[PDB]
Amino acid sequence: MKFGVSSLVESLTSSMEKIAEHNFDAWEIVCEGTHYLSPKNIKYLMELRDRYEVEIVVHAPFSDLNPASMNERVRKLTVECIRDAIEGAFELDSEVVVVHPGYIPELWSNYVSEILDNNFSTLSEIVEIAEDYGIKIGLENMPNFRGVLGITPESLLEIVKDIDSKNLGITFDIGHANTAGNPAEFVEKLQNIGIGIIHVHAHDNNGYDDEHLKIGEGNINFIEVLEKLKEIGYDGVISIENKNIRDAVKSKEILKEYLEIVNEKVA
Amino acid sequence: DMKFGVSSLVFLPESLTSSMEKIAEHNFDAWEIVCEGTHYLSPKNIKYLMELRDRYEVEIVVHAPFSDLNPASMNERVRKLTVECIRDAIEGAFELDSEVVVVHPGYIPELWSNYVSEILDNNFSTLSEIVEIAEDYGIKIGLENMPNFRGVLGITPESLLEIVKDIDSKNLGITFDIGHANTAGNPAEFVEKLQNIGIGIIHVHAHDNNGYDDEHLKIGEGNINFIEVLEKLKEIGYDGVISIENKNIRDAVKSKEILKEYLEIVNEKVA
Ligand SMILES: [Mn+2]
Ligand SMILES: [Mn+2]
Ligand SMILES: [Mn+2]
Ligand SMILES: [Mn+2]
Repeated sequence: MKFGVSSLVESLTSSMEKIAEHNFDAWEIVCEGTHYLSPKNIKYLMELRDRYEVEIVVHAPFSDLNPASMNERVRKLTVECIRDAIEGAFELDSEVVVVHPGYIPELWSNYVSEILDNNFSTLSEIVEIAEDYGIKIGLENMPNFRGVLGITPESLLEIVKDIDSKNLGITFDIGHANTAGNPAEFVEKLQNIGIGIIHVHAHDNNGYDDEHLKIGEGNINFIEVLEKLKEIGYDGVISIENKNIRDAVKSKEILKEYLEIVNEKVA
Repeated sequence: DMKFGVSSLVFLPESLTSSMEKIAEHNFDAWEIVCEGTHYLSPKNIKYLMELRDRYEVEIVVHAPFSDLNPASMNERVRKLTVECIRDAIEGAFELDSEVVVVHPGYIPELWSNYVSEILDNNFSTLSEIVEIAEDYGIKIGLENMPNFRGVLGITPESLLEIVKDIDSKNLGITFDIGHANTAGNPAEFVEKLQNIGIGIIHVHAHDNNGYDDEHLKIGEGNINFIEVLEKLKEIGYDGVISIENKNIRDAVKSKEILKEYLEIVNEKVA
């Protein structure tokens, strides 16, 4: 069990050496904007992971991309952008790439079934690329918002369909799980999809909006959630997603305190 | 005088053939072809429409693709694909002898909530590129006001102005969507303000709702006062098409009769 930060906290050099001066076991680089996995950023990150020693997880680009689009060119562009992230991950010796499910476009709200086919198509094409590069894709459960796919474990199954691959699993977002139901009841079901939970996002909210609050500032029972993870022997990374560095560091300590309280129970 | 039209989506996602043969037997002055899915302006579709536009003496307006595209995107490739797709529509329009291509304002994604100014700049760049393409083809862009939805641009006239900025072009005006306006305010009061952007109102979408969702009901089923809207459109001398956007033909056809009836009444107000 290792703790990380999403660089989502702004430019890269501006955010990186400031994160590095703390004690996070892993960095989650989100492949967007100025943090994009360009050659320059790969080389910069490659040298940073040598001065220090940390694990890297990469978050694929997601913004203004729809894996589930009826527009074929939008789908093709989505695989192309996610290919950049997988390649960077490969170069970075990273082993996990986080990917978002798509959404139902307004024009095609009555054709949810065929929208799901689209997302499946794109995801297969992407998992195929992950297989070439020995990279695992963690499909991420989404916050409860109108039109978005993969809110529920059941809807995640409908995108995953019959994909049988040692390279497809789940990124468990605890915060998103709270907008849809009880975050502890997601663990069993998500672990039963593909290779199961291979990455975790940690943040808090009040069960309605994706607020990304500091741990404790919402109503998620994290103690209970850590229990379900320790139950399934989750050795991966718990990555923190907050609005600023200090809240993330406060989240770090608080969650490492709950891990203390968890492990002593097994006596 | 104002012409009445129907949008091709009253039949999406049917073939363009079945859609239009079904549309053809009703008596619309214009057809609005939305350049999406099976109705996309492909060589086969453009050639079919040309033949069909020679049998029926009708006017064609085209709606550019909008869906899953974002002209305001931080992602340059998404931005570029958006112009490529709109280029297709402008090119199809030109071959179809259309005067007007309808175009959508962009969207602010959650990730870039704190980049509004930069996002509008993006939408301005896209528009510039698209207007320039339009100028080469003798095509007019009708930038469409949007429904009242978090993150979407061009809901109000002043947000539309933030996309247009200083573009000085005989080829940029507004597509006035009445139903969208109703989700944001009084539809009749949009007319004056939209008429002041670029070359003014060059196309109109007519459909009804109860003031919150883009329901696309048939005229009368919501709470829009269409006499007022038509009254204000008359005052500005609007003589373009009024395009009905409904979910089915029967709604579209009855909307046509009700609006024609309302326009008759507006002419009586001139006493
Ligand atoms: Mn995510
Ligand atoms: Mn989130
Ligand atoms: Mn439209
Ligand atoms: Mn609409």
